[PDB]
Amino acid sequence: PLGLKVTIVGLYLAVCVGGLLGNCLVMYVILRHTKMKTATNIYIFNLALADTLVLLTLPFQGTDILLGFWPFGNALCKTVIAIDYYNMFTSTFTLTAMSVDRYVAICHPTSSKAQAVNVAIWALASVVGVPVAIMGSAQVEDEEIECLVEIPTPQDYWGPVFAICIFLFSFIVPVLVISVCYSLMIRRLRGVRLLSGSREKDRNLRRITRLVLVVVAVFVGCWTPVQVFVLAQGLGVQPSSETAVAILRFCTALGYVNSCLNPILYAFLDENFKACFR
Amino acid sequence: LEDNWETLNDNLKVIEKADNAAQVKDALTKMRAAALDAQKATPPKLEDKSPDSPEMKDFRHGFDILVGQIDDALKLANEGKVKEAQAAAEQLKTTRNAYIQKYLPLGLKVTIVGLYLAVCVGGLLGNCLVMYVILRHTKMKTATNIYIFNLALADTLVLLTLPFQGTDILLGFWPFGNALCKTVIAIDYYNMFTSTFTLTAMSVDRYVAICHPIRALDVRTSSKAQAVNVAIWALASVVGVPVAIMGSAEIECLVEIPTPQDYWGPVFAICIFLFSFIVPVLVISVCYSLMIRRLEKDRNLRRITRLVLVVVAVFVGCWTPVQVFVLAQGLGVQPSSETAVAILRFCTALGYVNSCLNPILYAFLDENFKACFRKF
Ligand SMILES: O=C(NCCCN1CCC2(CC1)OCc1ccccc12)[C@H]1CCCN1Cc1ccccc1
Ligand SMILES: O=C(NCCCN1CCC2(CC1)OCc1ccccc12)[C@H]1CCCN1Cc1ccccc1
Ligand SMILES: CCCCCCCC/C=C\CCCCCCCC(=O)O
Repeated sequence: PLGLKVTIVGLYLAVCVGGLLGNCLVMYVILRHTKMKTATNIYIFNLALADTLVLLTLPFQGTDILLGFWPFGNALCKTVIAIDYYNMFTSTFTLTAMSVDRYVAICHPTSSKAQAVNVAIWALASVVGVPVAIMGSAQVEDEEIECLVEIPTPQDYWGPVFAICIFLFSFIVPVLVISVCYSLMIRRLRGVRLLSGSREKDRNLRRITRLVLVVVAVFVGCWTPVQVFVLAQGLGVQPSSETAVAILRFCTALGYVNSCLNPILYAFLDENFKACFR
Repeated sequence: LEDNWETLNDNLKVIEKADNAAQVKDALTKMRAAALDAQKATPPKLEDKSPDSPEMKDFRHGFDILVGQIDDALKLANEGKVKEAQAAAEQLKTTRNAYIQKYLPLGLKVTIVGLYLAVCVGGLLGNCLVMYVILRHTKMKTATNIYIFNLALADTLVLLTLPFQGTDILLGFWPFGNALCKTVIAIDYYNMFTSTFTLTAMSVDRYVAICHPIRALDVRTSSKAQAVNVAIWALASVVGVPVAIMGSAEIECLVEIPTPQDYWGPVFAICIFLFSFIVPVLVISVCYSLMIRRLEKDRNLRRITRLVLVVVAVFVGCWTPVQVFVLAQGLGVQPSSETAVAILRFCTALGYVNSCLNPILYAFLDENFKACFRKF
């Protein structure tokens, strides 16, 4: 309703301000402040960059929720939709990369290469990003103009097709790989007390590995409700009650909250980052 | 006690290996003090019994008779008859195997295995029969039946493992190696997750039919239900494959918890509990609850809805005891009595009985299925 969406928007504004502050701060620290351009941080940079982009759209999406329509035209409609998908894909793919990086460190004890991967990650993402941007538009159909992605005819076929594919390749499979990485660490680590190197430097590996795992946990936690719902919507399951809509609005919000959460996680679970703040 | 037990073995083998009376008299000494420090201890098997219960009292008695022979063996050694003191060691090894060993059944596990064999045969027959009927026999590929197909498929896989698990129970170890160990563990988890997730999907499907009778026709196409099954096996693998990797194989088939176990134990224990069982069931509850408030031949809708609910009920009924126990095991609560183990073995069995139950439910509560089973 009128007051419950004000809640949603106020929530966005909060996420927006804190998010940009946090992520921009992170990007700065890694970029110029210090030579802490490590494999993991270059991937973290990639996450912050993505979060930044999507955070910039909350002000726009926020007004659409209030007005009940899209008053920014087509150009910005396509722009927003692209980012939204770019966000999801670059996030998971980057997390996966970070996970493999971790596993390599643990079992096989450069930033340039991590930088290369980020490129490949944005290259893969665009395979869905650009296409969706083209398909997306703001179409005054009946009653109201609105921003959305157009599903080809018949929708009863392509709906499920894109619904399933995007579910698997944007979320499940990446998460699946991530699981394998950590599972393999587990079997490797067993029997490794202060082993595989020297005491002084091991805690970092453990601490940096612990970091990557929490970020993944937190991400998966924030975007799973939305992923399933969106999946269901693709199959034709549509919400038609105030409560249904509300829950959806909040789970969509809950996902966007993930963007501003990362910086705080780095602050609490990463010594180096914890130092550059205060 | 497991410590003292080995302190007795090494000092029992040092005896008849010795070439000096001093090594014997010394070994018998070490061996004696251990029998006393082990007589006071308590075996795991009887950590739930009183210090004066027959089972417990007759465990400290085994250590009396034993110690008595170690005292005797020492008199021979002191009297100078050192050679026939070694002879007394072969006499001890006997006392060790008969009285105290068992404290570290045959016919009740035969029951368990025979139970598996029964569930296995009937299960496969029932489910395979179901998959056939839906697959080829008829164009009864409805949204609900495509989900039922998914359940049967899962039941089929897990049913195939009962023959294998059944022998492990008999032999008391896993004789099939690692490859099959990993394979079996995966299925077992795949089963649990695929089952609940499918039931949830079926429940939502039902709710949609009840509340959206207009848009359900286009929505509850089998093609879409087919797509869901794919997503269900995709979600399941997020735990299935990882567990397969962690799983491996006296020697036994089990999943390895990372160090420290006192932390990760509860972590996986709680997460698997919530996401494999509770949350799915929670959603299901919402679906029916919403039907309640909302509520030609709608008899089908009612009958098909009634069906889904019974299948859920029966499933939850069969897997709740195990879910809680397994949850408790994750928190460190371990069974250490014959009764404890037995109850666990049967509750684990009870779960596997659920696999063969479904086909019968369809036969009794579904007209269409009830008709084709008459054919065969
Ligand atoms: O709907 C809107 N916002 C919410 C978008 C939420 N997104 C949906 C897409 C997202 C991530 C979360 O869903 C799961 C998933 C898996 C893989 C990639 C991307 C996704 C409308 C109304 C307001 C502005 N407008 C933006 C928009 C329009 C059409 C399509 C997307 C966004
Ligand atoms: O232990 C065994 N069988 C019983 C397996 C019972 N499982 C335990 C796990 C299960 C499902 C039921 O319970 C809770 C739960 C929550 C979520 C998913 C799956 C589960 C051993 C002994 C001999 C055969 N062998 C098979 C096996 C070994 C290790 C792991 C699984 C199976
Ligand atoms: C979260 C920040 C909230 C900002 C509130 C936005 C206020 C918008 C008020 C009036 C906009 C009306 C737009 C009508 C234009 C319709 C035609 C068109 O958009 O091309």
